Amino acid sequence: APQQINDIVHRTITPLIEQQKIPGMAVAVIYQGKPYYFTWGYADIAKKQPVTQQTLFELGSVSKTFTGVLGGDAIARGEIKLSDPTTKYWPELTAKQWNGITLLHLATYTAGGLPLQVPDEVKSSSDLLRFYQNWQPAWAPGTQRLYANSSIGLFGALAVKPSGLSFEQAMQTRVFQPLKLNHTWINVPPAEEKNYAWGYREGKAVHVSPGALDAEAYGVKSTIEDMARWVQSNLKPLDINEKTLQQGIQLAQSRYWQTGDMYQGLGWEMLDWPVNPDSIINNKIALAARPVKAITPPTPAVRASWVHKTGATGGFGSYVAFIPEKELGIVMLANKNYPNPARVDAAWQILNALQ
Repeated sequence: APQQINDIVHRTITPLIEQQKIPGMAVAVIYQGKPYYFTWGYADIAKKQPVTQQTLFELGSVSKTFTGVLGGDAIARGEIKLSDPTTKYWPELTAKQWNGITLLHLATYTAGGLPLQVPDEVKSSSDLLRFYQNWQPAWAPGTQRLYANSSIGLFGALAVKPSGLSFEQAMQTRVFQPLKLNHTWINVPPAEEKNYAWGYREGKAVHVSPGALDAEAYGVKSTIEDMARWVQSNLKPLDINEKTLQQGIQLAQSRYWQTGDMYQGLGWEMLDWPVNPDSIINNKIALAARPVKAITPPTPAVRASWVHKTGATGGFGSYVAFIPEKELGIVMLANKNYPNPARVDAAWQILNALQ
């Protein structure tokens, strides 16, 4: 890397690793449309396997950015509309609380208080129907935002219904393959297991457990190289040859709702750039319910934004942020779930220095 990039990254990340006791970390900086990679420590402590540019990390809730873009691509294809009732794609969802709940509400966590987690007891398609049928909203649709796997997860599942494809096949064919993300997986193949980092929770090696709507909400594993490519694709969607994918990326960075200084996209969240970390900061909170104002109609992707998404699984902590107007971005992947504020601080320190 240019020494400036080398220096800010190492001087920021080394102390972070030390203070958070992170076993293994990979970082990519995207600078004027080129990636620079950095790696530290261990993918597998017991087997002494180092983190490399090929190591797979669990993305946790950064997976939702892929779901949002896949949804955008389905909109661009004319397969679904965000204004469509949920019941259009799930006619068995007959309970009257669903009247007025649209795909937009599911995608943006504004359906009226869908829970953070789909319960463990929910496995089958029958169990899932019963869960959503029995759910009672605290609020009218489109009044409050409550971050929820059960919300964008259902959006993901319904968005692919018209295609006839499984969610995984849709994601592979319509997003991973066109973008050449050849080492990004919803299910890690046996051939790739050599590269799959262990996550660490209280010193114990752990991988994410299967769950209902996992693929849609938190199911992606990827390398630092592919995630750099994902950030490039989201920085510069006009470089993408596939027309509906190009439009889908754009739709996912549209601003649909505002709360405080933040705007909700599809998966992606955005603030106006410039911004300081304390406002970006503003999972220690298990549940934060926030009133939202509708942006009517949605503002197309603003180039002067800090666009970002935090992710966690039991054993992993990921962070991605980019600023389109500066052609600048960062991906931080770690095999420990360490505090979100420390991620934003480090990312901002790096990006502010290169900006």
